[PDB]
Amino acid sequence: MRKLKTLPPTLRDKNRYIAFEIISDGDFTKDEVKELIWKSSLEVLGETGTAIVKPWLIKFDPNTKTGIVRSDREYVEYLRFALMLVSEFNGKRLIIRTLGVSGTIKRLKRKFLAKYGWK
Amino acid sequence: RKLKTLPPTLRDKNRYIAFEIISDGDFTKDEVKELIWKSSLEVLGETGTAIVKPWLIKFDPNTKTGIVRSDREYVEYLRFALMLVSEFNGKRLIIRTLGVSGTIKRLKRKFLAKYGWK
Amino acid sequence: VGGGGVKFIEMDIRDKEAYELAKEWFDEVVVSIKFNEEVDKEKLREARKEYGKVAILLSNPKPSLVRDTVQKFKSYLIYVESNDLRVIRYSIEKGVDAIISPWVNRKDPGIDHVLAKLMVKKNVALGFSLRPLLYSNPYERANLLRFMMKAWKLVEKYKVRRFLTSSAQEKWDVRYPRDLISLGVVIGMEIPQAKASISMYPEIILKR
Amino acid sequence: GVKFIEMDIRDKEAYELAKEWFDEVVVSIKFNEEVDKEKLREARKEYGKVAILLSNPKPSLVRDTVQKFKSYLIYVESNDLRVIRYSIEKGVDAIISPWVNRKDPGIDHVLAKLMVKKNVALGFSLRPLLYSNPYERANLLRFMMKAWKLVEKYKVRRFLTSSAQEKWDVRYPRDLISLGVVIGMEIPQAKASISMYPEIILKRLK
Ligand SMILES: CCCCCCCCO[C@@H]1O[C@H](CO)[C@@H](O)[C@H](O)[C@H]1O
Ligand SMILES: CCCCCCCCO[C@@H]1O[C@H](CO)[C@@H](O)[C@H](O)[C@H]1O
Repeated sequence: MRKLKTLPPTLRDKNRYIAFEIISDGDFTKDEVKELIWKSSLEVLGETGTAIVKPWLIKFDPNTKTGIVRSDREYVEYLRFALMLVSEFNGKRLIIRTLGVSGTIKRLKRKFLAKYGWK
Repeated sequence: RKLKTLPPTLRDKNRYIAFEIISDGDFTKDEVKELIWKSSLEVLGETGTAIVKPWLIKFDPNTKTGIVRSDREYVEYLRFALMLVSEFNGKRLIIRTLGVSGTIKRLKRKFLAKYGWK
Repeated sequence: VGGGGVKFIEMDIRDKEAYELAKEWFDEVVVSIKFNEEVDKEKLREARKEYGKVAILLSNPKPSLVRDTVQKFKSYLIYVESNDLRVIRYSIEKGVDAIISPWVNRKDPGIDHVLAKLMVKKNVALGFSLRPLLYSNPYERANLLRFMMKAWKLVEKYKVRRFLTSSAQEKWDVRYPRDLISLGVVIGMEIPQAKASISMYPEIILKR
Repeated sequence: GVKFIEMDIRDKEAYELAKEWFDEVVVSIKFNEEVDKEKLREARKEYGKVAILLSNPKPSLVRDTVQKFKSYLIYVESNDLRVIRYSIEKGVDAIISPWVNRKDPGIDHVLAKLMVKKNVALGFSLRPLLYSNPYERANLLRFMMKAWKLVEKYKVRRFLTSSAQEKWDVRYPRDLISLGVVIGMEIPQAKASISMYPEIILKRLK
C-alpha cells in the first residue's frame, strides 16, 4: 500500500552503524543474531531504553560471523554495552566484539568489513 | 564498618513518591517491593533501574499506601514504570501516585497524614 | 481533584465502570461508543444521555461508513481507529475529530509528516492511548513506545492537536491524571506539554 | 601509539585472547590463605607481568604480603570494609570491585581520599555483570556509578578490566570502554582507564 513518506532532514531518525564480529565455537543464523540482540536490549536497556536506542540488525553474514547493527546516533555506547553483556545464546557461548562505528553503511563497510569480504 | 554519608555534593539527590494501591486484593510489603522492582527492570531495564534507583521506603497493608524513593531527575520514569503495572500475583491493581516531596517527613505531612501516617 | 487545580479531561473512556472511576479523577469524561458496521442512532442517543459527553468511535471503518457518519452526526465527536493508511487518510480528509493510536497493528507511527500537516489543515487531532501499552509483551511495548515517540515529534513540530488517554475498556485500565502524564513525558513531552494534552487540547476538540 | 592494558586477567586461555587485543596484560594469581612462592615465581616466567591477588584475605595475610612481596603488584578483592581500609593503608596497588557482595559501593569520600594519598587504584570489573541476574546487575551498576563519581571527584587512580576467569570473559578494549561510559565516564576518561592509568599504576614496578 501507500507507505508513509520519509521525513524532513530534522525529524528523520539520526543513525549510526556498528560493525561487529561474533567469536564462538558454534554457528549462528541471521535470525538468532536478530533475536539475541533484541533480547539483550530488552533486558539491559528495558522496553523504554530499547525504544530510545532503537537497535536494528541491518545484516549478518553467517560465514564470517560479522554483521551490521544500527542504533540511534546518540546512544551507540548503550547498544555497545548491551552487546558486550551477551555471553550465550541457544546453548552456544559467544563474545560479541565491535569492530567500528560510522555515520553510513557504505563507509562502515569500506573501513571495517571489506576485509571480511563484504563489498 | 559502615561507610560515611557522602558530602551533600556527592550524595544521591532523591525524590520521595507517596502512592496508593487500588485493588480488591491485599498486598504485603514484600509483594510491593517485588512488583516495583519487577516493573522497573522490565520497563527501564537493568541500566535504567540503576539510574532511577527505585527503592520502597515503606508500605502500609492496612491503607494500601506507601512511599517509594527515586532519583530526583527521573521521577517520571519510575511513575511510568509504576503505571504499567496492572496485576501482581493474580490480583488486578492500579497504582496511583499521591504526590512528591524531597523528604519523607514533608511527604507524609502533606499526603499520608490523612491515612494516619506518623 | 475537581476544581482547585487544572481541569483534566479524559477524551476516551469505553466502559461504564471505567467512566465511574474516571469521573472521580478527571473533571470531565468523554465516553466513546464503538461502531464497526453502522451508527446505531439509538444506543448512541441514549448513551449520550447516560454519560453526557459522548463520541462515536469507528474501528476499521469502511470509507463509506465514515462519509455517512461525518454528515448525519455533525453534532457528535467522531473518532477513528484504523491501521489502514487509506482509511486513515480519508478519515482525515473528511474532517473527523480524531485519529486514535494509528500505530496499533502497524509497523510504523501510522502517520508521517504529510498526514501530520493534513490533520492540522482538517483540524483532526491525534490520540495517544495507554491501553495498547498495558497489555503488550516486552517486544510489543518497545515497538509501541518507539512509534509513539516519533508520532509525538511530528505532532509537536506541526502543532497537531493531541491528547493522552487511557482508552479504558475496563475499570482497571484507568489511570490518575498525574500518572497518565508520565506517558507523555516518557515519549518526549515536557511535563507542561503532557498536562496540556489532557486539559487544554481536549478543550479545543470539544470547542465545537 | 596509544597502548591499551588489561590489568586483571586470571586465566591462561583468557590471557592468550587478551594478548591479541591489549598491548599489555597483567595476570592476577589468586590466593586465599598463603602466597605460594613457587606458583607465583613460575607465573612471572610464563607471563612476565603478574599480580598477587588476595581474595578476601585477613589483615595478617595483607600485611605479610605487602611486607615481603612489594616487588609484585598487589591486588585485594573483598567485601569487608575493615580489610578494604587496612589494605589501602598498607599500600596495595589496587582494590578490585569492593561493591561485589555488598549493598553499597564499598567506598566513600573518606576511603577515596585515603586511596589518593596511599596511591591505591580502584578496579572496575566487568565479570560480575556478565553472569548475574537482572536485580544484581542493576545494583552492581548503581554502585559502580557511585564509585565512579567518588573516583572522579577525588582523582583516585582507576581502571576498567574484564577480570576474566575464562577466554569467554574477555572483551575488546573499545567495548570495555562502553562500560565506563555507561557508568558515567566520558569517552576520554574511559580510554585513560585502560591506558594512561594502568601505565601510572605499573610505574612503581619500575
Ligand atoms: C537504559 C536507558 C538508557 C538511556 C540513556 C540515558 C543517558 C543518561 O545518562 C546520563 O547522561 C549524562 C550526560 O548528560 C551523564 O553525565 C550521566 O552520568 C548519565 O547517567
Ligand atoms: C530508563 C532510563 C531513562 C533515561 C532517560 C533518557 C532520556 C533521553 O531520551 C530523550 O529525552 C528527551 C527529553 O529531554 C525526549 O524529548 C526524547 O524524545 C527522548 O528520546
